[PDB]
Amino acid sequence: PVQHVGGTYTHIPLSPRTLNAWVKLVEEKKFGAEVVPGFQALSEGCTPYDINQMLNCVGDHQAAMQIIREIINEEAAEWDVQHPIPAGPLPAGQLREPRGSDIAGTTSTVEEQIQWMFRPQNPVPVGNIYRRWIQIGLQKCVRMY
Amino acid sequence: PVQHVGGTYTHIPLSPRTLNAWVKLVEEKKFGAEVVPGFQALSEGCTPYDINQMLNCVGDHQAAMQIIREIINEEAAEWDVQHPIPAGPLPAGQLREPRGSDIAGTTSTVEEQIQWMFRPQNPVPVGNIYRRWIQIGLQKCVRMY
Repeated sequence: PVQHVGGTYTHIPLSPRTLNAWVKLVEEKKFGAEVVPGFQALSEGCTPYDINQMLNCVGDHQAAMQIIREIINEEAAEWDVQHPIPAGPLPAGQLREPRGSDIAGTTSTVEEQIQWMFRPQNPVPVGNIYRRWIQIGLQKCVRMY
Repeated sequence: PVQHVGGTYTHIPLSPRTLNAWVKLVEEKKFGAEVVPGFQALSEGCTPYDINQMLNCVGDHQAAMQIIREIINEEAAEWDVQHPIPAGPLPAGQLREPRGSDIAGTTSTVEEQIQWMFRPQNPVPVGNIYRRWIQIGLQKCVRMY
């Protein structure tokens, strides 16, 4: 999550209580139907950095990471297909529009993620887009497990 | 739940995201299959006070609340019958053994609940015994809804 203190938006991590709650939620029936709303509530206000921490937390469930990974690449490829990258201009020292991999938090830092989410000039809610990609992945975990 | 810092055992509330997760879980299929797994998992480590915080969140489902009330009542009564307590509640100074409603958090404080759970000479798992009564209620709500 993110918090504003003196014209400065800053990262605050998910508390251990919450990460711990999510792990429990997941291990309870092993991707039971409950993980989907559970995840939507526990990831409210999150940056991609924070969602990747949530997933790292259950990473010993390799079979679900793989289902989730597959959809992330599926949705990130689609994203790139629907967000070309325009032929400049873009000024050295100025932050790129995000690609499907910046949204997933693979090629971007938490700080860049906060800059897209809260910039006044067409923010891009990268954390909320990513959550949509994970949800679909979670829904598949539930149907294939 | 309970944090152990400084040889003194202290209440740590459920994180707000945990509580919202509970609600989403409940309101997802209106007391659907998930609430029981969801309950078990998110209620881990709680005092009855916390279990009651969870319940106050979904308090506007009076119908399920009522089903839960019957159960707590059935169970709190059999607790009292199976722990006679002699004529006539003397008492003393040292904290009373829990009655059916100290377990339900009605006639007790979190400090008192933490006191039963952690005292070294015969602890009493009040949070968990109470979890057990809320699951039977929830199991009933799923059957009844």
